[PDB]
Amino acid sequence: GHDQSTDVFSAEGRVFQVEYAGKAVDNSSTAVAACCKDGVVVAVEKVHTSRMLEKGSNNRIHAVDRQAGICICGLLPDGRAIVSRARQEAENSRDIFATPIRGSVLANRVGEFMHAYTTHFAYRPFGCSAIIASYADDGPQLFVSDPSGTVAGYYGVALGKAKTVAKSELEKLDFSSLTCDEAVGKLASILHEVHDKQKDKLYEVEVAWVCDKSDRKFVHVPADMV
Amino acid sequence: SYDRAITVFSPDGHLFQVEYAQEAVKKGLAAVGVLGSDSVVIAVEKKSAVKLQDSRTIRKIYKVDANIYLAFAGLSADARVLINKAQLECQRFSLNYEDTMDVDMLVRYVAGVQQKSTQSGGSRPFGVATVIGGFNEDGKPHLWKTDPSGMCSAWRAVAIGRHDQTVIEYMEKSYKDGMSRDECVHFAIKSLLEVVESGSRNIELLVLQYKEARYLTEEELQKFVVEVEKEREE
Amino acid sequence: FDKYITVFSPEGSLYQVEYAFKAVTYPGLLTVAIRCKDAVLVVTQHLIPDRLMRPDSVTALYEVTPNIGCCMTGRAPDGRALVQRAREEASDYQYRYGVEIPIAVLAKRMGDKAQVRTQQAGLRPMGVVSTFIGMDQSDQDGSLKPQIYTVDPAGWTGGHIACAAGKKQVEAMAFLEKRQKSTELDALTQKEAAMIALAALQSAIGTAVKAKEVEVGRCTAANPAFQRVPNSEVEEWLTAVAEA
Amino acid sequence: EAFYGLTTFSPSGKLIQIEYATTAAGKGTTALGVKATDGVVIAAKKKAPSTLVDASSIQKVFVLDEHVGCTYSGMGPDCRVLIDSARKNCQQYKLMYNEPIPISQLVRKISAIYQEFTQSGGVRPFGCSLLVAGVDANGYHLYQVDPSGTFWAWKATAIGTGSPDAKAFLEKRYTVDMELEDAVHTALLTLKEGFDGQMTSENTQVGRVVENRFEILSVDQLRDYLDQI
Amino acid sequence: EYDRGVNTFSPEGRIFQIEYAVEAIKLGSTSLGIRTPEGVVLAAEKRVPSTLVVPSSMSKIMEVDSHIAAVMSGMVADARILVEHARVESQNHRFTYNEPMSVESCTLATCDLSIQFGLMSRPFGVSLLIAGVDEKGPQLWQTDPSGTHTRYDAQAIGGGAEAAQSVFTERYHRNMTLEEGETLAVDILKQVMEDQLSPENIEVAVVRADDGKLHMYTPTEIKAIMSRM
Amino acid sequence: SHRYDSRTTTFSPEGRLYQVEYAVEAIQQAGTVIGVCTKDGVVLAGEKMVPHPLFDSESMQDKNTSGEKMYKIAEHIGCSVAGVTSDAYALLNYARLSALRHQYTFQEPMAIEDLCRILCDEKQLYTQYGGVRPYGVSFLLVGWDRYYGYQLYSTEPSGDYSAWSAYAIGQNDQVAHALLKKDWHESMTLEDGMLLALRVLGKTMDTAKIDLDRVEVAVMRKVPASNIDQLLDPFKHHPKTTPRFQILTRSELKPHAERADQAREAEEKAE
Amino acid sequence: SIMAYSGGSVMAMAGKECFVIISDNRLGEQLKTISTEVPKLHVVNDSIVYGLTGLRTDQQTFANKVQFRTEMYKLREERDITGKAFAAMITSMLYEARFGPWFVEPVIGSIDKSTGEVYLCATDLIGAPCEPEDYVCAGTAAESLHGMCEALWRPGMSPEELFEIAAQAMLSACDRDSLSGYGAVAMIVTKDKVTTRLIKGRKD
Amino acid sequence: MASGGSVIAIKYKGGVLMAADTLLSYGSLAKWPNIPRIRLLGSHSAVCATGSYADFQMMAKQVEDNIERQKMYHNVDELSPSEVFSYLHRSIYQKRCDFDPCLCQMVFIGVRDGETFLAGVDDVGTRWEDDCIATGYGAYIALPLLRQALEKNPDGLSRGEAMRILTDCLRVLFYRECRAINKFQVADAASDGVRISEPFDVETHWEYEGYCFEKTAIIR
Repeated sequence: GHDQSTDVFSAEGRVFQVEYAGKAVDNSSTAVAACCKDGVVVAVEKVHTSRMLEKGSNNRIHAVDRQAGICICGLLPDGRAIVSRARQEAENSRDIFATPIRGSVLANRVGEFMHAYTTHFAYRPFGCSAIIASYADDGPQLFVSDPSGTVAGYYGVALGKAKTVAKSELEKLDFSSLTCDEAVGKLASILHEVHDKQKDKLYEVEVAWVCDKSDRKFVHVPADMV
Repeated sequence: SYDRAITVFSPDGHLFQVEYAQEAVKKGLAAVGVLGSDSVVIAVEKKSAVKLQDSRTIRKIYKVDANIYLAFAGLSADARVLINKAQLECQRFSLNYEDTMDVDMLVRYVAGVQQKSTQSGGSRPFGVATVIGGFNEDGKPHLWKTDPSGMCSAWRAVAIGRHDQTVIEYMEKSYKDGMSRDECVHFAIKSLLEVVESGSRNIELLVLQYKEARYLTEEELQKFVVEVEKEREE
Repeated sequence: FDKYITVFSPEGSLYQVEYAFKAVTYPGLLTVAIRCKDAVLVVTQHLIPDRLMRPDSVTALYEVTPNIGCCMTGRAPDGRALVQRAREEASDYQYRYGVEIPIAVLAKRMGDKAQVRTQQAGLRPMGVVSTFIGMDQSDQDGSLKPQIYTVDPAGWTGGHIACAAGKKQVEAMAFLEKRQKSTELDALTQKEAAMIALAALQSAIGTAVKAKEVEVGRCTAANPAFQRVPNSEVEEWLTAVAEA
Repeated sequence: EAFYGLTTFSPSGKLIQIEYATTAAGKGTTALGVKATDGVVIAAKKKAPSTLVDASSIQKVFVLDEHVGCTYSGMGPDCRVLIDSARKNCQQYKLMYNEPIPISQLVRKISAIYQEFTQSGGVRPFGCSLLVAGVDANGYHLYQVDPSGTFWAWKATAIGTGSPDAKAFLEKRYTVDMELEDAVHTALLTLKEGFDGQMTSENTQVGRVVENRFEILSVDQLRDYLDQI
Repeated sequence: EYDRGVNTFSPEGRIFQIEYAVEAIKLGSTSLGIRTPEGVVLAAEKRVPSTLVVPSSMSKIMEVDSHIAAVMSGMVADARILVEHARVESQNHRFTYNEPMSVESCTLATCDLSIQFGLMSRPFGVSLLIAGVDEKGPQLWQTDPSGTHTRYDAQAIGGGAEAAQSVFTERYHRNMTLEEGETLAVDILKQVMEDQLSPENIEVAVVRADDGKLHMYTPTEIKAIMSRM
Repeated sequence: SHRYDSRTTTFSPEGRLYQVEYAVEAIQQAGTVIGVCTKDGVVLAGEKMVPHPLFDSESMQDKNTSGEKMYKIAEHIGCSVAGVTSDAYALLNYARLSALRHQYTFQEPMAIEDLCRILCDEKQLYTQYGGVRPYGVSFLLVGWDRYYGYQLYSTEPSGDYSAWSAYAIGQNDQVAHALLKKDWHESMTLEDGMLLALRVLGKTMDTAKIDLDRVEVAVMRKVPASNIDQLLDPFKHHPKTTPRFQILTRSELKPHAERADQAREAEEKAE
Repeated sequence: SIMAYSGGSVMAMAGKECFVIISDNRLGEQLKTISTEVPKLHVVNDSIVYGLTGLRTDQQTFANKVQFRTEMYKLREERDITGKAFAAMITSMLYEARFGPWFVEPVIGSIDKSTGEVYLCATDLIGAPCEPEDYVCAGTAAESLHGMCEALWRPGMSPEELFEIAAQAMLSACDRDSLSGYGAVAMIVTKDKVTTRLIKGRKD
Repeated sequence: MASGGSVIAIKYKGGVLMAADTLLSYGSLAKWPNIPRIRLLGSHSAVCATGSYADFQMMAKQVEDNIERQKMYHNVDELSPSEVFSYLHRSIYQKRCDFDPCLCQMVFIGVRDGETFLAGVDDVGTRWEDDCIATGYGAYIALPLLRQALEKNPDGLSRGEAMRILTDCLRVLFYRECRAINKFQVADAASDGVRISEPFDVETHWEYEGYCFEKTAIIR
């Protein structure tokens, strides 16, 4: 009975319903992201169940503002809830403060929102990690908010089922030197290596960036660079 | 507000909280209603007569409006609430419609409050059945029953509380239409004594005629208990 | 039945509050705070095992107001949430009274907030120990004295001369008690203090620390605003510890 | 958002959560109070977990208003809730009647808050007892309030850990003649009975009701009383 | 039985309280409905618990409006609630659009009240049949506790329903007269009732296509049906 | 959180409400209270708890408004409670406001039976709505109104209430009832009722003599009216007598307790 | 004016260990007299008496609110309210209604039963107190009553001397006010004794 | 109470032109003569208001945002001009229903796929579409002239003819509208989207012989 509600600590001060939501994210399709000096690139492997989807279906990458986006990893519907909240924060920043939301701020807001659903018996934690990619006045930034609401900045990041491998491949990259052009290639390449073929037979790799070439607008990358 | 769902269906279609309210009404004191030509008779069991309860007359048949009277079985305090609501409804009604409330209208209101409480989150059902009796403003007499499910029904005679169904089986056999006042009171006393022990200090009995409601004095009642207990030997 | 909700056990204890205290140590990080005659320091571990994580992005130190820092130790996002609440509390207070919230009041209000989570069911206590540091003006002379107030998940608020929270908070404390029998800690200098703090951290975690594995926050009578101490200066203290 | 009650009757008729809260409230450190002909004294141990706690910052005795004070045992932060409310009530009363709240009314107000947390939904009861000491038109007073919300006027008593023994020792030494110098002396002597280690003006706090006011002794004033025991 | 909250799905994709509310409708007295081009017929076993009951008072068929009738099975008091809402809705429709509500629109608005449970503690343990005549001619619908209406040509609800869906499958054609319908109705009730079918034991009504009005058969007129069989 | 709801307002399988049954158990643990309704007044005699020598008085200025067992609800209404004391004070305050709201609205004393219904409605509520526990309290109310004279009701945690000529709540109520049965009659003076109240109370708590320390007595009786201020409202009628709730000091009660030792000595002679 | 509609005047004055409070007796609707037997004094307890003036319905309503408050006070607190509390209370009540006021103007006299300190307090309709040492007053005849009390009142009068100047003042002033009169009722309040007196006045 | 004066607009073959002075006044006071009163909305539309600039600014922000967010958040085509105009009109109406009116008259232009759109909306939610539109004194002074140019060229105006007639009206507004300045911008909506011109002035004539001192003198 220690593990049925997120309002409860176990005897070791764990919150199991959060660890469990965590597992939802780890059993999900893989995402990676890299924060360069010219921008952020985020890529994610969409696993279809049907051969008959439209290309575009179940986008896991959403813009949240002109300069920021969120790639979701885990339960896509839960993520669209976060994406909606991120968008409300971004709008608020523009409407009240007349400034684009800084990325650290956006990720904090996202984290606070996710964390809130780990405190109260009536809601459950979200089953998704959000990767936030911003390029506002704070510069290129890449955060991840996990279901606990813990938020961390990264140079590069990998989530989902192939996360342990994808991290090994992301460690081979030189983040000080790497550019958004190169990264679209590398990050996509990485998701092709770590994809398991005999399990998940149907897959595209969705990529998005926000960078100096995109006029610091967060956008899917044209499907010529992939 | 606390709004958990208290009354819920169990697997075999049943609403346990309503079955258990009904169990609380089978533990309650008997009450009996009889409908004659020009009279309704409501009679109820009293708990006994310990030398300690106030020798000032406390009625266990309640007046709801001038024309309407209500006995109950089950939880006293639930009943008291229902009755207050019923009282207050009959006034609301006068006040809105000038006319006095038909009995059936009052009964339906009460039964709806009962039903409403089997479906409101936060609340258990009233554990109360009622017998309600009276005359409309047209000289027609009525007698109703509500149970805790909120179901009402008109009867020619009826019983509620302990051994309701023993008493109702009895009454099915005997009961004739178009009884007189005095045959009604007799029939009611007779019917109650199927389950109550003496007829001494443990029967209150109310007689309703168009525009006139009158409780038997303990003396008038005892002429009827002898006239009846002498007819039970045979 | 009592282990999972905020009711009393038969021994008169609140399990969920005790377990919230274990959430404080679970991460494995230690924090130490210490006041000297004209400053207060808080040192917390800052462990970035992931080579790819961006060190400047993760922190357990937070400005609450310009004159109050805090260090949260425990479940990080719960700390972040308390900080938000602190911030709100501090800002509502400035609006209502026209003055910056004194740190002992802020602590007290955050203890009230925690206490509530231990008495109203179905709210999870935040599994952190909050450590606010700041200066505090005295009514006699107007001089600023340094303060360290903790708040714990039960809502127990306290002022301290030095304090540790987190993993090995006991061996850190034991070290500072021991160093408090030698010296008088409120007559020290910001250097001698930081040395003690850092040495206590080192003793407890059984290792020598490098500068980038800690993060240090400070308020001083001279400059009362709460400031992250730059690494150059933490390196120099850590050098001063390994030597003497 | 939890609205069901946590404190409920049990088949013997007991309200067990309240017994447990009462257990919690006798696990504090000792506090005690002594009423005298011309005042009241309340006194508590401040047993600080470590020497690194700034003992100035630990408050076991509290002003609620100019004329009334309290101390407490059991869970500190629960008590902080009561004290905040009691302070408000003292002030609401002055705002209304422009006189100080009589202790009797104050304690009934506290009692009531405790009772709400024994019945209201979602909450557990308070795990602390209070002593409240004060002075009004009816004179000096000293009351104990428990988590049941029950309260008692006393001439002397003690709540917290060493309390059965502290009460026993107050029964002997208490006299209805007592003046306040002797009351303090007795209070401090009673603490000292069950005190592990030296008593200091650091690890003890003392409040007195004298004349028409309640005051927490300074460390200076308390040191003069602790040099005579 | 409070183990599973009321909004819970079973592993087969059914909401448990709905499946249970349905189970309660199989304990009910049999009711039935037959669409004909001349009109609709509703008939109900009254299932009175005593000869002492006044049978008009246990009315399993209810005027919703001049042109719509309903007949319940299951928890009668629950049915009174739905029919009150239907009545109100049908009348709001006349008010607002100065014309009689369609039968489907009415059934919808009665299901619109049955969705509401989490508001209502539980579902209504009631199935209605709602016969009526509007512009599209005679119609018969069924509400369930799900809130799912379903137009039918003939239907039963109640303990009867399974035995009565046998008989419809054999003897019901889309083209019968109102008298052959009355007859098939009453036949079915004779066969599935516990008691002996008598003119007070049942309730029969029709909404005639020609006038579009609803007639409740008196005991007399129900004998006139039993006559020819 | 719903897994931990104890479902206080549910029925149990025999149509019992367990929380109300167990509140009653809590009341049968409490200090006994006896009430005796004469025609010269009503008497409440209650068992106080054992008086530790360190108890103080609250030194209240009005001696008749409250004691340990007995409280005044209004000039004409007193009560005594058994059961969870703090619940009592919640209700008592409610009864006080109610009686004074009645007086606000009508400018006459509330009748005892209406005060009583109000009180018990407040209790019934908690047995039906709200998912919390019931008030674990039983009153004996007493008072005087022009409708019925001296009355004495008793309430239960279910919200039921009953009128009595005499009654007992608390510890050995069954035993005390049986003893009032035998010795109550319709034509008692106040002194006779005070005696009966003490003989029974002393018989239930198993004492040779009555232990003045462990007993409180209150009396509700009519006394001459003093503050007829008639120039101040000329048309207002002021009755010659008015009800008074009185709690007996230890001294006013000493005689009546001696006089009940003497009728406990003169009942062990026949044996 | 709404404050003058019902007519009536009240006045209280202090002496040595006593006060007098006095009202006229009239109740009007403007110039229509409805009753000549409506003294406006209320007795709270042995040591406090107050009078209200202003719209009669509000006098009634507010006096009833005051009697709820005071009787409740006395039960909760187990003592009599004192005039300072009493007046604070009133002031509080009137100020609750600051934005939609009770059209009354209370005049409170009280005497500490021990000391013999005497406390008078009159308030405006939103509850601003006026706690002079001499005399307070309110109502339709209030200008004239200040006239008279200024003139006649002196420190340290005894119950009797104080009664005479209260009555002469109330009557002289009421004889110049159309809306106040029909003689007066007066309560003289000492430590030991309350004395009420109905005083003969003009019938105009 | 910063307020903007007339706006005028006209459809030509190919597009729409809208023109306005760059001036905000405060009562009679000419306060800021360098205010870009025309504002682009989305990729195909522009809007300009007469009346309360503050209302305008809040309304135009609401609409700009709605447009941008609808498009950034859903993979949908930007709103057309009629759709934006619809939105703005319903927005303005809702405000008149709350007694919180947006106290401007606005002209709205837009082009998408060589379909052009020109409409006017007013504080109360009146709306209308025409081949020319004006607000403020534009509506009294310039509309008659613009209307006259569309009667005479029923085949549509060219851009040059349209700009010739717009300019004629600006000049007239300059002469007869008190709160005006001779500094204008003109938005041009066409296929390509909307451009706002740099501010420009029109030539004025003041040397009619009848304006001379001797003639206009009141006393000889």
